[PDB]
Amino acid sequence: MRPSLSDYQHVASGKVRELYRVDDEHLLFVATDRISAFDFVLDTPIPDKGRILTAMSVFFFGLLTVPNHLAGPPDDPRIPEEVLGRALLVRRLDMLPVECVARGYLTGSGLLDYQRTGAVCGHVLPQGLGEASRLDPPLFTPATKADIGEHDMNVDFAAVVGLVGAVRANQLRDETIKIYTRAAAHALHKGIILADTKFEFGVDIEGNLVLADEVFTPDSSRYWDAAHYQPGVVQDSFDKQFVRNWLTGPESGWDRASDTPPPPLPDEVAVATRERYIEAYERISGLSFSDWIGP
Ligand SMILES: N#Cc1c(N)ncnc1-c1cnn(Cc2ccc(F)c(F)c2)c1
Repeated sequence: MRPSLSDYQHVASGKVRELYRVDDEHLLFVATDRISAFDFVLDTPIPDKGRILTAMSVFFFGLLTVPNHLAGPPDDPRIPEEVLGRALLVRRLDMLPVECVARGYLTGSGLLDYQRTGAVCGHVLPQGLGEASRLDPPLFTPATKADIGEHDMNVDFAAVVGLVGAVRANQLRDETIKIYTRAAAHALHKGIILADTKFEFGVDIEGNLVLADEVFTPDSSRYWDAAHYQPGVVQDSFDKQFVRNWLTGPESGWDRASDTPPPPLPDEVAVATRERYIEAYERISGLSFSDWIGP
């Protein structure tokens, strides 16, 4: 019999994830079905989103050769029935206070920083780049978390050194670019561009660097359709563009500039969005989501 979630202590919540204490050395990492758009957590959950993204993350952990925080199988008996398929048993680490970001393409705050200063996180880039420009090699563009409502703050390598030490900072940079490069090449082979990605790392008892949280999900990474990649314009979000289009379209009744909470999504948009998550997962993993564990 699986334990109840209420047997564990809630220790953290994010926009679309939760974290629980299992015992002194283990946590339960939980993905929810909530979806964020335009910095709002939407009223409408996406069915199976937590399970699909957990399946995605498990696939990528398996693809990468680096140490990670997984501490048991996806069906580990310590996982409650209620979150089965969308929760992982992980080992407790001393987390490093750095959002480790790799960018293979120039968009978002990376693009904005470049347009303002000609540089991103200390990297002075060539002139003449623009929206969705390819970056070669990929850039380590670290960030720090700010207050609850605020976006992460982009910082340079010196700031990372100041946070975790000189040798550790080099390690974070090197590993972030190495595993991004591997995952991005794999995804592109399958027809999906991973334009960028965000990791957190922790340290175990022996001082080893360990990859944590969720990895290479559409929440942690921008997924683009490679078949429609067109430098110079904003790329469609592989997973969220239906949601985005409806909210900012003539049927929502919502003004994005209002900064007021957006309305609930049409059921049809939520179902279509679920289909996009499954498509992305099955294309990248080569597996069937129908085989992924659930309640
Ligand atoms: N993963 C992991 C982990 C670990 N293996 N050992 C120690 N601490 C962490 C840990 C602590 N915070 N976070 C970020 C995070 C995740 C999920 C949430 F819901 C959330 F609010 C905040 C990760």
